[PDB]
Amino acid sequence: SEISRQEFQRRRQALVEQMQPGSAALIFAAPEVTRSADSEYPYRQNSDFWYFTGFNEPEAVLVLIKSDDTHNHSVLFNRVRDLTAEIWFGRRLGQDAAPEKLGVDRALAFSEINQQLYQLLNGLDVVYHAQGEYAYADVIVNSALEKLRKGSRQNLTAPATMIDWRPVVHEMRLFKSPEEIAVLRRAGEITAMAHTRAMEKCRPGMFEYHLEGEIHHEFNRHGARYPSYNTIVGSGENGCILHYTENECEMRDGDLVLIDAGCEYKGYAGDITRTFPVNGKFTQAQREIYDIVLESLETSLRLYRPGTSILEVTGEVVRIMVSGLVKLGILKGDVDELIAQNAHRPFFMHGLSHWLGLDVHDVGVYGQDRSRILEPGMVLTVEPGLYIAPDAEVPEQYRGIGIRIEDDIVITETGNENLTASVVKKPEEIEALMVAARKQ
Amino acid sequence: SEISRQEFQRRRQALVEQMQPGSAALIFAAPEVTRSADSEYPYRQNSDFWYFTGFNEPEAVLVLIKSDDTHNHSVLFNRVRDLTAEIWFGRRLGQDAAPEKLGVDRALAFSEINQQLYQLLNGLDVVYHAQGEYAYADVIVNSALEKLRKGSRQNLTAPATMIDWRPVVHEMRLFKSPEEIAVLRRAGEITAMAHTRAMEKCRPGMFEYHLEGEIHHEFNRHGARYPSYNTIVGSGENGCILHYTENECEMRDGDLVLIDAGCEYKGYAGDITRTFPVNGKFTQAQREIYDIVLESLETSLRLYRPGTSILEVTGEVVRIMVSGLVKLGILKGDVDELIAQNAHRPFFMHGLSHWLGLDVHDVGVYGQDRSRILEPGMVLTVEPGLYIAPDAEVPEQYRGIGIRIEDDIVITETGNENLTASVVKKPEEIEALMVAARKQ
Amino acid sequence: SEISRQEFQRRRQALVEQMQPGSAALIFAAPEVTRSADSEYPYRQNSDFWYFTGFNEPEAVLVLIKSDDTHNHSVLFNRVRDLTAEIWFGRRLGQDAAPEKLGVDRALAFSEINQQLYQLLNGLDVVYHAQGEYAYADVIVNSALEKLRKGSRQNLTAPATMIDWRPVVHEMRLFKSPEEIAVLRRAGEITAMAHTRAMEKCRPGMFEYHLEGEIHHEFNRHGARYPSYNTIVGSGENGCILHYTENECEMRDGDLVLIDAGCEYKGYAGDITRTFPVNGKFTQAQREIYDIVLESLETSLRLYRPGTSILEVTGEVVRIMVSGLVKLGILKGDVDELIAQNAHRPFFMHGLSHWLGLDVHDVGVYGQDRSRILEPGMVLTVEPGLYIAPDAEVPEQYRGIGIRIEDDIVITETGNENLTASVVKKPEEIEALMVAARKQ
Amino acid sequence: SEISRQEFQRRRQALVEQMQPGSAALIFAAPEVTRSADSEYPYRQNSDFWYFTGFNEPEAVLVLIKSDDTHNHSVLFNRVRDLTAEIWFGRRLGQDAAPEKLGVDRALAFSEINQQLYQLLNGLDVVYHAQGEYAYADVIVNSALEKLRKGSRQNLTAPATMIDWRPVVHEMRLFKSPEEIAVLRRAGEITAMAHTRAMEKCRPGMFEYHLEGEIHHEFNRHGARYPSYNTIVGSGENGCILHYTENECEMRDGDLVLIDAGCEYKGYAGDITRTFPVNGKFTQAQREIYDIVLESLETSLRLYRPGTSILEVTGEVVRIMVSGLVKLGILKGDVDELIAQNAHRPFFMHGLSHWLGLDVHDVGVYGQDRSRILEPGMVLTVEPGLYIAPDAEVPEQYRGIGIRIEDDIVITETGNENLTASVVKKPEEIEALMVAARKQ
Ligand SMILES: CC(C)C[C@H](N)C(=O)O
Ligand SMILES: CC(C)C[C@H](N)C(=O)O
Ligand SMILES: CC(C)C[C@H](N)C(=O)O
Ligand SMILES: CC(C)C[C@H](N)C(=O)O
Ligand SMILES: [Mg+2]
Ligand SMILES: [Mg+2]
Ligand SMILES: [Mg+2]
Ligand SMILES: [Mg+2]
Ligand SMILES: [Zn+2]
Ligand SMILES: [Zn+2]
Ligand SMILES: [Zn+2]
Ligand SMILES: [Zn+2]
Ligand SMILES: [Zn+2]
Ligand SMILES: [Zn+2]
Ligand SMILES: [Zn+2]
Ligand SMILES: [Zn+2]
Ligand SMILES: [Zn+2]
Ligand SMILES: [Zn+2]
Ligand SMILES: [Zn+2]
Ligand SMILES: [Zn+2]
Ligand SMILES: [Zn+2]
Ligand SMILES: [Zn+2]
Ligand SMILES: [Zn+2]
Ligand SMILES: [Zn+2]
Repeated sequence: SEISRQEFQRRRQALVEQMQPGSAALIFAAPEVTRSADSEYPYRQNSDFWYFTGFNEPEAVLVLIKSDDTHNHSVLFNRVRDLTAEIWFGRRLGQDAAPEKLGVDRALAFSEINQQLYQLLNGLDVVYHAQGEYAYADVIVNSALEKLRKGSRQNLTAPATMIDWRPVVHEMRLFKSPEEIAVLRRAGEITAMAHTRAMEKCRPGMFEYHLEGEIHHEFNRHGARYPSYNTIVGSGENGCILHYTENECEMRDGDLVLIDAGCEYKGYAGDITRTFPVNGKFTQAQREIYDIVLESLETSLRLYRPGTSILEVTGEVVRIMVSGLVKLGILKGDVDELIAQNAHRPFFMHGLSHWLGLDVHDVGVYGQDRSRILEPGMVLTVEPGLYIAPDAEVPEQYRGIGIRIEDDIVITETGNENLTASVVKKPEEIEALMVAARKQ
Repeated sequence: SEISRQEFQRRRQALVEQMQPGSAALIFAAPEVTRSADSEYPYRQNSDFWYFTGFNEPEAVLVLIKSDDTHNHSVLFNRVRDLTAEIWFGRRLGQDAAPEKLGVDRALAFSEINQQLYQLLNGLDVVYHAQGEYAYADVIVNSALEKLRKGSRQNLTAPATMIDWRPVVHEMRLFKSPEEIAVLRRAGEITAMAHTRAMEKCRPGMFEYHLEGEIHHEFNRHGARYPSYNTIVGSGENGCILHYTENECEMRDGDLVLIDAGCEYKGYAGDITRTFPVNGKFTQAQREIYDIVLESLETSLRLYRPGTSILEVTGEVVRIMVSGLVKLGILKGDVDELIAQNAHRPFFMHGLSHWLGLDVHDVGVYGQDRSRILEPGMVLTVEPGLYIAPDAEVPEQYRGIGIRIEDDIVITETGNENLTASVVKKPEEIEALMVAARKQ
Repeated sequence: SEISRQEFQRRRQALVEQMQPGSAALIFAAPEVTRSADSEYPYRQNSDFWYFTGFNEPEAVLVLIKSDDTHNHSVLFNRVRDLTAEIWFGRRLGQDAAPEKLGVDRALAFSEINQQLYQLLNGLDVVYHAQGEYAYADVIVNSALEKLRKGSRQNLTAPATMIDWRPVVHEMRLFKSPEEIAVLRRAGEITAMAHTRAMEKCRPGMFEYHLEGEIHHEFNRHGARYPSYNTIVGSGENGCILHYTENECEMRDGDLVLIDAGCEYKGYAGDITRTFPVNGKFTQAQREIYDIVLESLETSLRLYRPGTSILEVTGEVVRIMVSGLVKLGILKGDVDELIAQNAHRPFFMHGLSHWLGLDVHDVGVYGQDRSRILEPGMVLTVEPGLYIAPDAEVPEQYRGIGIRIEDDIVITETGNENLTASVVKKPEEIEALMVAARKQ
Repeated sequence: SEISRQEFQRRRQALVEQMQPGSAALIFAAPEVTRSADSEYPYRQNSDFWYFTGFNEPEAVLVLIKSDDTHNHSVLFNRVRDLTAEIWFGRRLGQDAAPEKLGVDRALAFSEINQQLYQLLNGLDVVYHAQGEYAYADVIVNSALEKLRKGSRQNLTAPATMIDWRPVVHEMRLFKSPEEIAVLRRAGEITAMAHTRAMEKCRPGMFEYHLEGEIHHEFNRHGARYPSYNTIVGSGENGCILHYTENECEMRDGDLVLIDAGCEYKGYAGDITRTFPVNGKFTQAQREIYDIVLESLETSLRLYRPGTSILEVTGEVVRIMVSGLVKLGILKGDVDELIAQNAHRPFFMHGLSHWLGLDVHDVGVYGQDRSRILEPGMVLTVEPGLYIAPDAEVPEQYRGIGIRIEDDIVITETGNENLTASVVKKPEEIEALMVAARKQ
């Protein structure tokens, strides 16, 4: 699955549709990012820039100019072609090929942006710019506007109104098209295959990072070169750290291992968590906590649909959690009082769900306490967890248990589609998978 | 292999030894680095900060204060412990454990650095600071010095002399200790095992990124989680791009594939290039170019020793290259004239060797044209290559061939030790390796 | 004459009237400005900040918040009272007295602006801010908006629309109220008295700066402590430099002296130029050039009225100039051709008129080539000049003559009122004034 | 009196003398400074830049390069000549005339400083730069050093040592040459004449600013166009504010007026305070406080000499003050206890003396509590004062009295020379001066 040329074109037109007439929108590319000295991290394009272009180079700027309700055009600034630079660091699109390749009307050299940008903004009323996103972008934009402000004698006028396009653009990104959903569907399968493989490879005495290695290899073999976030492999007490990425410990028989890992496929994030026994067999104490987290997830998967919210479903999860913890003697008291006191918070201290897309924690307005009414096309995670600290004042057997189980879903007309159910989460199915792998 | 507590202590003392009395050296940690939105790249500590500490957290500053030739102390600024932040993002050393853990005299909270740093610099004559390395560091240091400058009435005085410690520290890093050499020796083995595996896995119809996946998995399984640089897998014409990292093409029977890849093991870079046939059998035209690059490497490995230089060995390589290219009809004319005209430069447009250490292109002064006399303990690469452009005006059979063969060496008392010879480079040995793997 | 409390209130309401509902306007005070080391120049408030407040302190910010068409309020941030700081540097209004003194609803400490400003902007749709005016203001505003942008979990939202208020506010300042006109009327009288005195004091052998001293003393004695711009006293060839402020030369019998000087009275600029003979008697050559400049001025004073423009009146001046210069043999050819070739430009290289108000070169849109149709309440200068370079290829007697004659006017319903005609400009009246003074 | 070409040359050589070999010193000019919109304050050159050049333009940089103990040269960067810019804003030295005019070896265009400065610093070991003095200077210097640091392949090397020259240069400025002393002697006379005139002009019902006007006129008529600091005219309770510059009040019969005012003559500051009765006759209560301040001054003038300090003389002043205040019942108790408790500090809350030169509060190290041993050539003020607050709990008659009497002195071989004694300070002489003037 991929995003078509036509889709990128549709998105640009959808942005232009919302823009005032006599305006320009400026969308800047991500800078290259140093890892150490002269070596740089693998390039990751700005998600919003990528959303409108599918162009994976730095030093680029998309300019969408709306003259009126029927008349608009696009200008790309991008790196010029350079034989020496390209022999050394890799091929560049350049200006000639860009209009056709990316469906823009005009392409200019990024090295001329200071000489040309003010001319494109001259006489407009409004400029859409994400102020503070990148310092290099702010310098370029402020410099253009100052030229215009101070160029009265040259008959130049700056637009007096600057609008942040991020709210508009993030609202667009919040609702996935069919093409985006097909891509996220594949990201979900790829990620699921990685998680299955980790379960099948796990043995006592392997290190946490070994499962990371298996996962990343599986991502790569399906064409997802990079993870969407730094992989989490927390065995034992490390499972109680939500974004544990050290992955440095020997995995011990008797411990659980929590894997939070997701591929990046055509820019889109998969995001799965599976927790399972290092030795392939859950203990009673492990099952007792796992079953609460699993019921929370399964109930949420049943409930999520148009017209509810993350807040409303979270309320049900809290009830399931508080009830289960009371039955185990981890909480003491009346269930409804304990709920009213948020007595679950020492053990479940994060949200049930986040938006998912070009960013793993995706853009889009949640509303107060994530109360926004869900509609079809929204994509989100469902990730209940219980994390009992090594030093929690609870029965000894539950201490140092961290369990999270996470699926990715898209809201549909009648409910939701689960993108990540091809990896098992029922404990008996986990155990069968691991037994079968140990034979073979 | 690892770097000991004692070694980090020795390095600090070696820096202090060279410092003026009545001075302080400020070594700042790398910032965290955004990959996209709220997600960050895997943390990579500043190499120089790491060199003196082995401490892998951001928001940290090592302060070495020399009062006189016998009297000095160390202060660390680092992140305070925070239960919520650590539950979320991971464990922190904190102040209590730091003196013992890292062998410093005193540890303070980074959040108090603006309140405390000027007090440590008050009344000193000299401050060693790497100005321009990081903007956050410059703000902190300039702010401290301004307080002192303007604090005459509070009996404060700023040091008037600021010295860049990078030349001193990079000169130290240029000469590897026995411990560092043992670590780089292991990085070389790990990297070699990855390259062998790539050769054994390569088949026509696999993508360039699949060999990347195999390599990264092999790095990871030996405890080297990350590469030291972005892996290069250039098959066909992509082999003519020196830092080709797109790795996006289907590998075709008949093409060569050039793999430049290195692990990062305890901070230290492995760095190997092997070029080989995708189908396991070199053609005549491929052998003809390969043999020139291989003779260049083998001759350089024989020559490199104390008392020569990269420049001097490069001169021999150029002769080998120009002679081979004339025999193939790629160059025409007198060998010595062609050498004097640098007629090899369209086909070999980079240096034979770079320093290797905590950075893959390591710090340390090369001298003009890399003429510095080599001494024992210097670690460097040997990487001749020939890159014939798809459109070069040469016999058709050589067009679009990129070949590089690279080993990592340490200069010894009598010559050099090759750290990467455990992966094959003789063409018949490459072919036997790939045949054996294809059976199975 | 002064500006009333009620007037400042009317201006604020007039700004609020034009603002969108659910918006705030931020108007920042001028910074203190170093002259050398720890000494600062006399404080000059930002003209726009002054326009809305009449408040003459630094570290202050006026915030006008419009909730809707009937509901708005004002918040001032200003310096807190401080006995030690005030004993040392002077009295401060503080917070208690400010509401009553300046007619604002609320006053807060400037030292708390970062803790309070984001709370005032929370949930608004629009912020009016003069971006780039002052760096300290930009830091404060950007910092407030980032808090809001990133404060989703604390139920904070930034206004997405930022509008430059300078066009709106400068359009207001372009039209003077009756109160402003009475103040500028007094500034014109004060400035005129200074110019008369300079003419009466001038003798050969006095320095250019001596007339500056006389002028500044006269400004001061009527309560205008500072000039509105740096005083120009160009005798001889120095009269050909438009903003000659060195004022360092001995004034020589036989030379003319050009004085461009204006007081600052209650913030408003007077702006007069008178050129006259150092020895009290114009030569023939001096009269010949002077009469052209004087006819230009007198004709412009007759012409300026509602419905014409600076451009249209300039056209008449150019004709008068080109004709006069042709009669003297300074220009050669057909008058209408010479006009079409702008042949006057080597001798008259500036505009006839600029807006006048809180700035000597006042704010307000001119239109292309100063073609804006004049309306009642506009205040402007009328300043024709002829400047014949020492090395101009013209008859010897005209070389090194610089003459400018400038009056300040307000456009009325039927024409204009001259604010500066109480100082003489007819040459015979100049000569009589100087003769009478010499007796003284 | 003036500073000779030879003197500026001597100063430069004296700086070069102290510089390390293989070094360059960079001394930058002051920026132009906005007063409001497009109008700028009268230009004031950086004191240190002026000290070495006598050059009064912005956008200039003096570069002194020391190759070794006998070999050095000077390069000036300055504004290029421009007919249009000079016709508009005034004449420029340019490059051709600069070597001869300012005694430098070479002059280059400031517009080429980024292309040329790094070439001048290439291969040096040390750069002397006043870091943080001006932001534009820091940008230029850091930019030059980064080019060198990163220009290894172009055989460029940055100096690794940066030294602040301000301590060295301010130590030089602390000791005035005979030429400087003659200039300050004239500044003292000019300032004295202004103060005498203010006393002679003062009448009840005149405003504080009227005396300011008289003073500034007198400065100007002797060729000192500007004051060295903003003039202080505090009548009544305004005399209790140390840097009262509002000068806005009507001067009332019965009140004292305190005038702190100084000219700037050839860059050098005069600095005098005289306090006197508005009506020409001191009351008993006024005399009682005045006599304490006058004895303090007269005793200090007797005491100041080589080998004492400001601290040591201040101790005597404190004794005189505490004793006088006890006799008046303003302080109660034992004199020596009151001294030990610093009981004078509510009434005398500033230092007796500051260095005087190119800045009114001149550069140079004071030592702890101004304990530095005085040597010949040091120039300083002597300014005791007593300031009794309107609300001080003291006998009613002393409330709201501010008195300061200040002279400027140079330390000589045997004592001091008073530069400002040509204006009267004995009360009977003040009264006679004012009576004589009233007849006017
Ligand atoms: C940043 C958030 C949108 C997601 C995060 N997992 C939370 O629940 O708090
Ligand atoms: C940056 C250099 C030290 C290394 C690079 N491979 C070259 O030879 O040019
Ligand atoms: C800056 C302008 C408004 C005024 C200037 N005197 C000119 O005519 O060019
Ligand atoms: C700034 C100081 C050197 C001078 C000031 N008058 C004081 O005595 O405190
Ligand atoms: Mg346990
Ligand atoms: Mg071929
Ligand atoms: Mg003449
Ligand atoms: Mg009284
Ligand atoms: Zn069009
Ligand atoms: Zn997360
Ligand atoms: Zn997850
Ligand atoms: Zn998630
Ligand atoms: Zn010690
Ligand atoms: Zn490389
Ligand atoms: Zn390599
Ligand atoms: Zn290499
Ligand atoms: Zn209200
Ligand atoms: Zn002007
Ligand atoms: Zn004027
Ligand atoms: Zn004017
Ligand atoms: Zn020389
Ligand atoms: Zn002072
Ligand atoms: Zn003074
Ligand atoms: Zn003083």
